[PDB]
Amino acid sequence: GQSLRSFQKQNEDNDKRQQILRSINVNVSSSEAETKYNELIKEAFLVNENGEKVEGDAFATDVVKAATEHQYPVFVANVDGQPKYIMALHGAGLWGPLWGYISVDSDKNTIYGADFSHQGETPGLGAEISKPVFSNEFKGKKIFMSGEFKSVAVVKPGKSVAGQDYVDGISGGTITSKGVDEMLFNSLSGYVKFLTSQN
Repeated sequence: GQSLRSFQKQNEDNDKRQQILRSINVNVSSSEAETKYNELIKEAFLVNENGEKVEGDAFATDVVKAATEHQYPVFVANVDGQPKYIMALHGAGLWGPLWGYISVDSDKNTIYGADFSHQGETPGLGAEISKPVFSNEFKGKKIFMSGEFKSVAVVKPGKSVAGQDYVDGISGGTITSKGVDEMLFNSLSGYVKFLTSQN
């Protein structure tokens, strides 16, 4: 029959599929994730720091492993005939690693959706990054300001930054919130040449 490790892997893969799907505003259960993913995600490739496609299975490759080797996975969804570009995030929180996915519209700038995950952040505090009240704020924000890469800031609740898009962080979760801000900037930096590639 199916091996134990195959079943464990399928569960892990479906969890990853769910995360990627949530970044394009699709919320399905584990048992629905493979079909739903295949209905939407039509290209999946690694890019290097120069925005060039490089060999490797984008879905199978560990994001931290890819980033240390200066490789970055791009998943391209076909939503109503138009591409959404989904990028992988990795970083650090208060008590352990953070990761996530963020998608942009066909302009390679405007955020379409986002999903954030963590290993051991605290319920009600840093763990709140995994909730829609946090991630929904990224929708419509831009990574580039008139051509200049800035990423999206995470500010103390109720505050603002002039000249850069921003969202509120988590009350009582400032180190985790900062970790998300840094994760976005550092992770998206790898994708900049792909995002700015232009005919």
